[PDB]
Formats: sequence, C-alpha cells, structure tokens
Amino acid sequence: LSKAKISKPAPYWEGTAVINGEFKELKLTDYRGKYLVFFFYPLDFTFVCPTEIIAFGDRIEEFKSINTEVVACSVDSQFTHLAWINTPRRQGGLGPIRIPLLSDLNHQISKDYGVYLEDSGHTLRGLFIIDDKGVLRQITLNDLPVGRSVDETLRLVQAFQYTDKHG
Amino acid sequence: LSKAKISKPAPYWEGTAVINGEFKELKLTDYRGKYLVFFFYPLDFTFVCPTEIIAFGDRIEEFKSINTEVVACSVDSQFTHLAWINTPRRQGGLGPIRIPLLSDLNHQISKDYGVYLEDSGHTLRGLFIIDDKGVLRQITLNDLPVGRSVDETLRLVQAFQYTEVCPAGWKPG
Amino acid sequence: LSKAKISKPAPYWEGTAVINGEFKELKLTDYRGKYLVFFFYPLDFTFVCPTEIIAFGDRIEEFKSINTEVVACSVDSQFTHLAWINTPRRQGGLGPIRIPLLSDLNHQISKDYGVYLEDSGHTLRGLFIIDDKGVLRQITLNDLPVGRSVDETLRLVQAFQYTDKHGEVC
Amino acid sequence: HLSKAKISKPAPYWEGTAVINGEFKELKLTDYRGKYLVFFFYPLDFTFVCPTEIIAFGDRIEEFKSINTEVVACSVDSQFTHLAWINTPRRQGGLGPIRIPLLSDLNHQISKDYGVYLEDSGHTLRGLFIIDDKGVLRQITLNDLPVGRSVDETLRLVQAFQYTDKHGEVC
Amino acid sequence: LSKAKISKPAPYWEGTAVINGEFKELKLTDYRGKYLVFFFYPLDFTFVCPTEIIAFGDRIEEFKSINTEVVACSVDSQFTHLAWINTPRRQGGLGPIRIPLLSDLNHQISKDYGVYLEDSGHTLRGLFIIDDKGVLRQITLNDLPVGRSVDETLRLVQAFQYTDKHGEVC
Amino acid sequence: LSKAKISKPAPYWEGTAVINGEFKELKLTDYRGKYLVFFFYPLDFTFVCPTEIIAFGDRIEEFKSINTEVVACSVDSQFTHLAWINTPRRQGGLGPIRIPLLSDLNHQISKDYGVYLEDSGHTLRGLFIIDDKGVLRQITLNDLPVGRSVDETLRLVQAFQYTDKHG
Amino acid sequence: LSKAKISKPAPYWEGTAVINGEFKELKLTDYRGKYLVFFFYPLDFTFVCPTEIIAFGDRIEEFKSINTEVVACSVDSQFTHLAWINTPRRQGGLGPIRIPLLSDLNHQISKDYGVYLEDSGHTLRGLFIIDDKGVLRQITLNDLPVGRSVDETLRLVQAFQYTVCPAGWKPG
Amino acid sequence: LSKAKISKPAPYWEGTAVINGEFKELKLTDYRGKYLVFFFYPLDFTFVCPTEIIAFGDRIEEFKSINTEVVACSVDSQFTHLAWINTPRRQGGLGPIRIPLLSDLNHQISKDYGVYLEDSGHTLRGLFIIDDKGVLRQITLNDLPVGRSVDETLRLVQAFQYTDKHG
Amino acid sequence: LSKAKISKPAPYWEGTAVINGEFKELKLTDYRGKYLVFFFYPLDFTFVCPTEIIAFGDRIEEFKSINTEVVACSVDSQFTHLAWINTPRRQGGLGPIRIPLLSDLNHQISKDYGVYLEDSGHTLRGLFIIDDKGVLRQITLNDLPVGRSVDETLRLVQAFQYTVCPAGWKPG
Amino acid sequence: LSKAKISKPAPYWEGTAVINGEFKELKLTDYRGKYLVFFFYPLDFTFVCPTEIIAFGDRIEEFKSINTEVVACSVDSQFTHLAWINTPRRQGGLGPIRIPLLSDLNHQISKDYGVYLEDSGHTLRGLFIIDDKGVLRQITLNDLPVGRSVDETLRLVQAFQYTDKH
Repeated sequence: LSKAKISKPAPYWEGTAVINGEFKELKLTDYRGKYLVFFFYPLDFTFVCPTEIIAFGDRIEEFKSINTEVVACSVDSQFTHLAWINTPRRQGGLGPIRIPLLSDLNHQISKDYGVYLEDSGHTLRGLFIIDDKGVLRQITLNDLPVGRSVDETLRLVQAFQYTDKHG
Repeated sequence: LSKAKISKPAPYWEGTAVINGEFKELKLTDYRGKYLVFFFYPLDFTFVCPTEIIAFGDRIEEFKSINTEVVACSVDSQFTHLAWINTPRRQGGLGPIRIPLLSDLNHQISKDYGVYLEDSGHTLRGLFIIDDKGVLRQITLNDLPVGRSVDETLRLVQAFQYTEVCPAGWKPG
Repeated sequence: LSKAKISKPAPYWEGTAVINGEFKELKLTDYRGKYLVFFFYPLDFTFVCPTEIIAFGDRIEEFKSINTEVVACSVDSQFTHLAWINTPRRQGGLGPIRIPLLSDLNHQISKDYGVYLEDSGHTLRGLFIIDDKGVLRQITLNDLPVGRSVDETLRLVQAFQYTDKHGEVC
Repeated sequence: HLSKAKISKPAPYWEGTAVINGEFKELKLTDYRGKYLVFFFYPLDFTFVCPTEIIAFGDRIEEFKSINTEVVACSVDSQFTHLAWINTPRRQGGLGPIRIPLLSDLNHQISKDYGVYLEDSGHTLRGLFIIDDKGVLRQITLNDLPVGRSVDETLRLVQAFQYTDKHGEVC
Repeated sequence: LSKAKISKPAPYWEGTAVINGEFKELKLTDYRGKYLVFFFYPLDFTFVCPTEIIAFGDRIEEFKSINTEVVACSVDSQFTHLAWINTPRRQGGLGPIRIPLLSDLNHQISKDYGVYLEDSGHTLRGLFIIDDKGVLRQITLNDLPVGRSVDETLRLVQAFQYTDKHGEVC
Repeated sequence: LSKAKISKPAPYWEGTAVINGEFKELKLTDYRGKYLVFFFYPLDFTFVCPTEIIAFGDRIEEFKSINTEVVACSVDSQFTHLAWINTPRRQGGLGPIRIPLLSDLNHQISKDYGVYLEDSGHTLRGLFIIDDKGVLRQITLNDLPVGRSVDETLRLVQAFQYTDKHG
Repeated sequence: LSKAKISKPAPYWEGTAVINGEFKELKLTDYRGKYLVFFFYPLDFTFVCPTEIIAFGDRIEEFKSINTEVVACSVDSQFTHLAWINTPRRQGGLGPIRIPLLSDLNHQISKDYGVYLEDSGHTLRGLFIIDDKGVLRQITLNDLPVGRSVDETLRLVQAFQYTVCPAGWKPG
Repeated sequence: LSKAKISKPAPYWEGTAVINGEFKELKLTDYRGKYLVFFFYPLDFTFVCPTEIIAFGDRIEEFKSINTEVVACSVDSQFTHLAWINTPRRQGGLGPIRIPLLSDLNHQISKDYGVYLEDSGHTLRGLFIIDDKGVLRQITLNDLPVGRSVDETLRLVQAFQYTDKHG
Repeated sequence: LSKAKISKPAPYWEGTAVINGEFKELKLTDYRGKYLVFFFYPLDFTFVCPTEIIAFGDRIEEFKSINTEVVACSVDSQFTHLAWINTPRRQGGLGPIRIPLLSDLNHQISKDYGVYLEDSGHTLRGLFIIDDKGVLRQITLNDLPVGRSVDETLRLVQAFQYTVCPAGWKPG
Repeated sequence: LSKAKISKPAPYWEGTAVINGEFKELKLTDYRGKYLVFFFYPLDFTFVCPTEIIAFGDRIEEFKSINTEVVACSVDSQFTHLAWINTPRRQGGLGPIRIPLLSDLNHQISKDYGVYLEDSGHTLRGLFIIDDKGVLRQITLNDLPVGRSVDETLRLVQAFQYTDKH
C-alpha cells in the first residue's frame, strides 16, 4: 500500500496546512529546489509533551541555512492543529510554532507514505528526507514511544547534500 | 459499504468516548434497555458555533425522562474531544457538556453508519434513532450546513415509544 | 442498490401523477429552479388517517412562498391514487388534496431512492429535500409507526435556502 | 429471474393476503389441495375499463364450486386497494361486492413466479392458470392486456381435465 | 429460453410444410397482413383421433372469412406428415386436410415458442395468436391430453379484431 | 459433445423401439454378451428406397449365427416407426422387418454418438460396432448420399471376433 | 481436439512424405480437383503382414481411373518410411510402393485427424475419404487389430462420385 | 517442461528397449547400484554415420569395469530400432550392438529430459550421467550435427566416482 | 513483499555468519532476551572506507553494556566476508571485527526486510532495532551514500528500554 | 524459467567484469563475430582449487588462436572478483588471470541461463558454448564439486567450427 520508495520520487501529497496561524494549501512540489524534512507525529492534544515538534520549530534556522525546509503532519484536522497552537501550555497546547502543521484528515497521505495505523486511526512516528530534485532519500520509522533528534536529522541532511556534489 | 438499515439491528460500534472529563470505553450494547439518539457532527474546533451539540447538552434531561440516552460522534481524536470541552465556550470551545463525545478516529463507525465523506475526511451531519432492543428506527442525513432540532428529535423518540393529528370527519373503513 | 447521495444530484424520476384530479406526466426536472420536498408513504386506502399527507396539502401555501414544491409518492397505481382522492374522507378516502400524488407502480423510483421494502411490497416513510439546482440536500427515513412534521420540514428548507446565500451563521 | 410455471410440474407455490367477502385472510396455494383451482391475473383495480371478466366469475362461481373447483383473482394492487374497489358500488367505478378472493401481490413475487409480470408497466398481463387437485399446473392462458376471458371456455377446460384424469386417452 | 412474449412480435419461424399433399417452404412473414392461428400438437400417427386438427380443417372457411389463416405444427418430419395425410382415416391417418402441416424436425421452433419437452422429444399442445403486424397476442398451453375449441379460438380472433379498431369498451 | 471413443465403452443409450410390431423399451445393455451393429439412418417415409435397412433385415440370420445383433435408429417417433412397418411397400412403406427400429426422438442418442446434424434435425449415416463387453470397436460415418454394406459390416465383425481369441 | 468433421473441409495437413524413393513436401491442397483416400496405419517394420498397405499400393490404378489418389500415414520418420520401402517384402519390408508414405513424426497431423493414441505413441486404423473440392466425406475408424478393404473403399468412392430397391416398393 | 535437475534424482523413465535382438521392458530403477550413461540421439536410419553410438557399443567393457552401464534412446518405435540393429553397417544400418536401444515412442521420456523438439518431432543430442544412487549428475546438450566422445564421458564418470569418496 | 512491520514481531532470518573468523549458523531467535541492532550494508571490498561497520565494531562494548547485540549483513558470500576480514585494513580490507557478519547470498533475508535493490543485486543501507521480546521497534533506511550514527543508534535503544517538557507545559 | 535454448540465439547478458585488473562493462554482443566460451562457477574465495578457472586463463592463447573467447561468471560482486584476483594464488586466492571475470550479482544472468540455485544463492558449475553468429550451440551442467576439461571444450569448439563449414 505504501508508495514511499528510496531513490524514487517521493510520493506526491497535498492538503491544507496551518502556517503562522493561517490556513495555506501545501504540496510536496512547493519544496522543489530545496531538501524537505517531512515527518508525521501521532496526535494533537495528547498528554505527552510535544518537545520534538518544538525542537524543530525552535532550531528551524539551522535547516533554513542549509536550504532545507521542515514540515510536520498528523491525521488531525487543520482546525485542531490551530486550536493546539492557540491553546495555552498550562492546558496542554503547543503554542505558536515555526514549521507548518499539515493535516492528513482523510488519511490519504499517511497511507501513501506507509505510516498509517489502520486500527489506531493515526500515524506512526515517521520521518522522510526528500531531496531538492524531489526524490526520497531516507526513511525513519519509530514505534510509538521514541522521540526524534534534530541533530541527527541535520547530520543526515548535510551528508546527503555533501555527497550530492563529491560523494 | 453502509451497514445501517431501518428496523434491522443498528450496526455495532464501540470506541473511546469523553464522559464527564474522563476517557471511558463506550459500546453500543451499553444502551440496551434504553433508547439511543446517536448523531454525528463533522469536526471540532471549527468556526461554526456548536449550538446543536450544546442544545442537546442543555436539554439532555428531557431525554433522560423518557428513557433515552444521547451520544455524539465525530471523526476527531478523544484527545481533541477533551480539549474542546476544556476550552471555554466564550473562546470558541464547546465548554463542559452533559453528553458523551465518541471518537471515531479510524473512521470505522462513520463508514458503518454510512456518513463518512471519503474525500473530506470527516462525517456528514447524521442522526440515528435506536430503540431499547437495539434496532435502528430512524435515519436523518443533512448536508453539512444545516443544523439539527432537539424538539423534533424529542418528538420522534416519543412517537416510537408512545405507539400531527387527524382532520375532523375523517374515518376509516 | 440505492442511488441517493447527499450533495450529489438527486436521482432522476418520472411517472404519472394525479394533479388536481387529472393524470399528468411528472419528472424531477420539472421542479428545476425550485426546492422540492419529495416524500414517500407506504400505501393508499389503509385504515390509518393520512395526517402527514393532509398537513402538507393544507399548509402548501407556506412552501410555495419560499419557492418550494411538494410531491408525495407511493407504489400504488395512478388509478388507485385517483380513487383515493375522489373518495370522501368520511369514506376512508383522502378527499381532494393540493399536492400531486405520483405513482411508482413498477417500483423503480422507490428502489432508486432506497426506500423500497423488498418483502412488504411498498415504501418506507422517507423524505428527501432537493434544491433548485437539483441536488439532494436531505434524507429522512422513519420506521413505519412514526409520522412526519411539516414544521420540521419547513425549518430544514428554510435553513438550506438561507445558507445557500450566507454560508453559516449562529 | 424468470417464470417458474411449467405444465405438468407442480404449480408454483404462492401465498399472500387476499380480500374474501370483505375481510383480510391469509391465503396460500396449498390451501386448495384436493380441489381444482382456477387462478388468474388482471392488471389493476380502479381502471376505466369495466371489470366484466372479474365479475362474471363472481356471478357464476357456483358452477365451478359444484365440480370440485375454486376460482381466485390476483392483481399487483394492495389488499387495501382491493377492498376499496369491492366497497365502491359497481357502476360509479367500483367492482361492487364479489364472491371470489382478490389476492394482493403487492411485492410482485407471485406475478414474477407465474411469468405474468410486466417489468416496465408494473402490473400483470391477462393470465389464467388451471391447476389440479394434486397441485399440478395443467393449463396456461395469456391474453394481451385488452382481450377478456370466457367463463365458459374455462369451465369446459376444467371439465376436459377432469375427464382425462380418469378415462383419459380416447375421443 | 422462450422467445414468445405477449404483445411483442411473434418469434420468427420458417420451415417446410405439407399443403394439399405438396411440400412448401412456409414463413411467419407470409402471414403478414392477416391474423394467423399457429398451434402445436404432439405427434403424427398417434392413437388419438386428431379431431382438433380436423375440426380446424373443417371450419377453415370461417377463419378465411374473418381474415384468419391457420397452421398446425409437430416435431415430425415433413415426410411423416405426408404419410399421415396419405393414410386413410380408418387406418389411423389424418386423411386429406385443409390446413398446412409445418414440420419442426430440428426442434428449433418449439423451443422458440417455448413448447418443447426436453425429455419427450415433442411438443405440448400450444396455440398462439398473431395479428396482422406480426405481433403475438395470445398464448394457450395445454397439458398433452386436452383437445381444443375451434369456437373459443374463433372468438378470440374476433375479440382482437374488435379491440384493434374500437378497443374494449363497456 | 460426441461420447463415442474407440476401445472405450460405447455410450449408453435407451429408448422405445418397435420390435416385431410392438413397442418395447430397449437399452444398449440388453445386448451385453453379444456383439451389436448399431447404426443410424436419417428418416422414415422418405422417397429413397430402404434397401440398406431391408438388406440388414433379410440377412439378419448371418448376424445371429455369429452371435451379433443389429439395431437401426432414426430420429423418428416410435409411432412413425410402427406406421412405416405397417405401410405397404407399394404405398411407400418398409413392410415388416426383423431388426428393431429404435426411436431417438429427443435426439439424445444421436448427440451421444456424434451423428446428429444440428441444422437438419436428423442423423448422419453412421454405423458403430460394439463388442460383447459393451465396448466400441469400430466407427463408420458416411455423407448423406452413400448407403451401407452388409458384407463389409460382416467382414468387420468377424475380424473383431477372430482377433478376440487368436490375436 | 479432432478437427475432422463430415461434409466440412478435411483438416489441413502438410509434411515430408516418401514418394518414389524421395523426400517431398506434400500438403492436402496438392490433391485439389481429385478425391483422396487418406488413411492411417499404426507403425512401420512390424511382424504383422502389411497386407492392407500393400493392397492399396498394388490396385492403385483402379483409384487413378476414378480420379482418386491414395496417401498412407504413420508416426514413423520419413527415414524409417524409406528403410521400410528399401527392405524386400519377403524379408519383412514393404518393398517399393506406388502410394506416398507420409511421415507424422511430431504427431501434429494425427491429432488433427483424431487418430492418435496418446499412450501408445502411434495411430489407430483410420481412413478418411475426401472429395475433389477438398471436403471430408467419409470416416472409418477401426480398433487396432482389424485391417481395411480396398474393395469397400473403392465402393464408397464410386458412390460419392455417382450420386436397386426392394420389389413392390414405390414411394408416395 | 523438463523435469531433469542436476543433483536431484534423475527423472524416472520406463519403456520397451531392444536388447540383443529382443523386446524387453526396461526401467531406470533397474540400473540402481550402477552408474548409467543415458543419452538421446535424433533418429534411426538417418544419413549421418552413427559413429558416436557405435563407439559406445564397441568400448562398453570399459564402462562395465567401472560399474557403469550405457543406454541410448530415440523417439523411434522399438520395431524401427530392431530393423536398424538387423540392418548391417554395410547397408546403412546399425548392425548388431551391445547397448540397449530404448524406444520413446510417445515422447514422454524425451519431454521429461527436456530434449524433445516440438516441431521436428525428435530429440536433441543430449546426454545424462546418473550415479549409482539414481541421482542426476551431469547434463550435456549438443547441436544436431556434432558427434560424441567415449573417452571424454569415461573421464567425467570416473571423476564422479572419485569425488564420491574424496574431494 | 517486505515483512518488516513496526511493533509486530521482527521477520525471522537465519543464515551462516562469520563470527571471530569462523562460520556459524546465526538466526534471529538467538538474540531473544536481548535488544538486537540488525543492519545491512551494500557490499564488501568496495573503495568506500568501511567506517560505519568498524565504528560499531570498535564501540560494541557500549551496546553490550545495555543488553544489546549488533549484527551486520550484506548480500556477499560468507566466504567473501571471511576474505574481507582476513584482508588487512592496510590493504583495503575490513580487518578483524567484533560483530558477526551475516551473509545473505540468496537475497532471501533482504527481501524479507524490504531492503533489497532488485536491479543492483545488493541492499540499500538499512538498520532495524528489535527488542528483547523479538519485536521490530525501529526502521531506518538510507540511500547508499549516507552512513549511520552509532550515537544515534544508542540514543534509540536506550529510549526503547527507558520508557524534558517545554516550560509551563501541563496536560489536561 | 531458463531462456537458454540449443540452436537458438544465446540469451543476452550484460554486466560489469574485471578484465586484466580493471572494471569494464561487457555484453554478449561484444563477442559477436567470434566464438565465446561462457561458463559459470559457484563462488569467489572458496576452499576449492580454481584449477578449472586457471587452466582456461593459462591456455587462453589456444582459444584466442581459434577465434574463440572465454568468459567466466559467478554471482559474486565485481569488487569481490577484483579482491580475489589481487589475492595471490599462494594465499588461497586466484591471483592474476587472463580471462574476464563477469559479475552476476543480481542473479539475472544465472537465471536466464538456468544455472542459478534458489536456495544456495549461487550457480551450478555450468558451461555454455556460443558460435560466431550468437547462436547457443552446446550446454554443460556439472554438479558443484567436479571440474571441466579445457581439451574437451577445445575439441567441442573445433568440432563446431568444423561443421560451420562442412
């Protein structure tokens, strides 16, 4: 069922994302000419602190300077994404964030990337690296407990870029 | 794909609901011996005031007095269901509410009741009435914009339990 | 087997109706440009008073004034529809009525709207609301005992027309 | 889905609600075992065509009853429309009172089993079947919607069947 | 399997018939413009007196005066048909007869008219009435023992001729 | 559709035949223990002289004396088979005959034997030789014009009976 | 699987035959305008006297005088067909003969005519008569032991080309 | 279609072979306990000198002495095989020979060995060496013209025999 | 065709590995009761410095100390694995190493893990972390150029075994 | 599954070979116009003396002289072929050799030729002779232990060249 294959073109996706507090139509092709770090996380409004999403949002600049963008995705509706941002931390929210939050409500993107859990109705923790020519170069799939490293994602992006010229 | 047929047993469902600020496992079979008004609404945290859901929460006591329970369902996570209730009504939330909010995250229940929109990724505005022996007795499917009446739902339950009036002079043969 | 989907075009139909005491060929498209309340009822000439059919005939003036029409339908022949109308209320009849009675004798329309009961040989209690652009906007299906509200139908039609201009309001 | 009605095979089973002397009674084909049954379809109640053929059987039913024979009529109309028809006076468009049952085949099962249902019109041909005391179909008569039916020819036919059941092979 | 449907054109057939002792190629289309009584009987050279064939042969003139033609049919070879006619009535034959005897040897026509018995290898007693435009108007199927009324057959054509112009009127 | 295979059992058949002026139920198994010449001919009451059938009827004793029986078959009814026999030769008949005339009116036997003509509604000229064990040993099929040999049939039966004992 | 049906065209065949000590391509259509007796026999070099094959080779002039040729066939190679021919009859051979010996080594021809015995690896005793327009007119299939009569074959052919009733008999 | 796989048991075959002028039923299992050189050749009575087949017939004793038998096979009938053997080498024949000529008339053995040529109706030049345990050990397929070495075959068999003990 | 699903039991494998210079049958079930890092690398005897394999071999003790084992796999024969190890680092070889090198010569294992490249005939660079109960917990797949972090692998294993919030953050 | 048929064109193959110490892309069509001896052997770095592979490498000049080429093939990577050759004949290696070593890493060629073993993951000992027109002429399949004769291959090639004329 998964369309995501390494060194084949990354599966096309499109949907509504929340960017800087507004709804915007986002597509994989918007990021052509740049590397894109594309990752799924299970759910909004959970009891687990969203450290990993904040960590990417805070340090986004390290990505921007190496021609990389970052996009987060969950199966939550784009309306739920917003409420999370607009919900105070004492009550569980995310607060403002500097990466787009993409909604995969009809589950289609999750399924194409092969990270959807048929029975849970939400995603794995999956992260995909797609290059500037629009090709999937790396796949990371974690069981539900384990978080994700900003440093390690960076190491990977740089290594792909370095070998893009000299190998 | 739809399993809901009138006067056949209502399709079984079970899932996580938010009841009185807590997560509780809820299944259709829990409502045996009582009538159940089971209705879907599209999404939480929208910009449309959730009056229909609220109206049921406010007047929930009138259903209780005629042996009827009410459960609402959307395709949202129970975690989102919780946040909505915990978001003040003044700030766009649902606020506290006295009916359970059932989560159909894997979409399995929506599809069973035939209210899921494959391309939109959420439900219609759909309402089902089920009797105490667990049989589907009424189906209401609305296009997304139009809301839903408590009075009319009440009228229907009473009408299924009890059994507009005849013009004077009309007689049968 | 049912073809009726919300916000897809309402399924086409045509058949012979009794309108103001005459047989007339009626088709769904005749109601283009107006909202149509199209509803089924089980049978003519039963022993239960047709309160729901009469109530629509009496209050028809309220539907026409918001550019809405009403058509009732059963699996009975157009000839049985006529006899019913031409039979006095004191005699079990409907008496004269101001909405058309459409005959779905060969059961094709009932099947298309998904309200036909295979074993009983008649319809459910079903009501569909269709807009001026010919799109299905509402489906209501009741088990045999429970009747149908004119007020609630008027409310739905009004709500659909209203949101057709200002999309969603409190 | 096609006709089940075959000559000299057991007659297709049917059961449904009929109007008999103004009342609803559950009726089945097996109820007529031990007697010959004349079972026929007519298109619709409440038409502008005179129900002369249905009436003629009702008037002359006794000639059939005396030769160990029953007669039953059927249309695709509801038992309620059937009743309404009988209780409408004979000249002001009704059938008037009748002494044979009017079987309602509202769900069309019997009409399709007998191969007399018209898919597009939603009613029957004019068909008459003669069935014996062992429940075996012996005769099929199908008329285009316009032509009516002879009680007499039916009467003779019932008689010819009765004769050949005992002394059959010779003129 | 039967192609004979009431008020649709009668199933086409063609074959060799015996007419006045001669072999003749005969088709349904020869009877365009006239009413045709077309009927099957089980077998030739049987022990049952062939009265119905004779009775029709005798009164053929009444048919001709009301614009009706008649054709009899069995699954026997045309050759068997001939021997029968040429066999004296005293010897079990038909003797000469004034209606054509059409041969349906390859069983194709009995099957089209839905009158063939798979196991017997011959027909039921079946009669079909066809109008001047070639449309099937009546079907009569008798179990093998019972003979047939000329009179009733005569009546039916008249009822059809009568209702083709005025239609049934009270 | 033909069931007739050489040196496999000849296909079973059964039906009503006219044997010595009476109707009799005849079946292929009645000839167990004897060789059987089973042949088809097109029709009774034709304008062609029935020489081949009469030739078999006349010389039947030569067959009985080599433990062989003979049966003729056409698609005509047994009532027609009787009438033919009972029709004087002068008036076109067969006259009395000492071989059975099998009626295959429902065409079932012809179809089993591969001699039925779909379009004509009668048979080919076919002859099958079946042994004492009910096994088909020889198949002969002629186009409509050509008749059939008693001498040659006889030669064939003898050759089969001879080689049944001494190779 | 058999393609041979009466009064339909005889199934096409072509292959290498031994004709006058030589290999020649022979196909059914070479015999158009003539009747052909095309018959199969099981095997070359047996201990059974090839009386039936020889009889056809010998009396061949009688066929030729009624516009008919004869071709015999077995599943043996044309080489074996040849060797059979170059062995004297007294010494078990066929000796030289005046009908072609068609070789069906790959069994393709046999199968088309429905005479191949799947398990034995050779043919039945089968004989087919084909008319001058190339249409199959007669089929004779014998179990393995029993041979075939030239007289009878001849009789059949004349009758097909040609186209005696009990006394007192007349038709009606 | 070929059933013959290296180091799997050689495909079973059985049939009539010609041995010392006699017909004898022969099967592969008869050669258990001995190595068998089983080879196919196209046709009897061909115009090609049977040098390769005779060489095996002449030198058979070298095979018998290293516990090996040799059997040749063609699709020719056992009756054709005998005639070949009873035709003198001087007459285009094979003359008497001391290895069996196996007949694969119904082609079943050829097909099993994957050496039947569908359109020619005969075999390739194919050779199989099967060890004493009934296991296929060696496969050789030659174009139609080319003859075959006894010397070379013996070398291969011995090597198979040698490695049956050492390595 | 891939069998590797997260939080389902890891796909079974068995084959011959080279461990401390010897051939051994190694199977996934041998690592029951321990976490296993199971990773593929494309090929032996390449011109690319085999740093990632060596780095794991050098720091293997850190894994051993958190009850974790490491096994490397390539589609190379076990014989090639041995020659690699017995070829000096000075000569381009791997030299001795302290993790087993599993040979997947018939490609069967690679296909099960969905790491085989059909046209190239070897694997991408893929790593799987499997728990002590034998369940696949993590999948990492890299295009051929990019190596893999031991530190990062370590972080991951501890994380699975162990189981920092924005300030002000509290749950409902 | 095997596509290799006698007196039909040899199945096309192409891949990377090690030729006289270098990586080179090689295809069957390169041997158009000359005879080619194409043979498989199981694995590099085995414990079996590569006497059969070496014998062809040593006497290569006799094949070159009858317009014939020889190419050996195994399922090992080309990197492994090289490493093998660069391992001295004394240390268990093949040492330098004068026939190309073709790598069939993705198993595609072995399978086309019908010598791959699904369960073992390597080839049989199989050798094929293909003529100057690219037609498959001879097939040899040995169980894994047993070597192959240079002489008999030579005898066969010559016999084929001979019948190419007469």
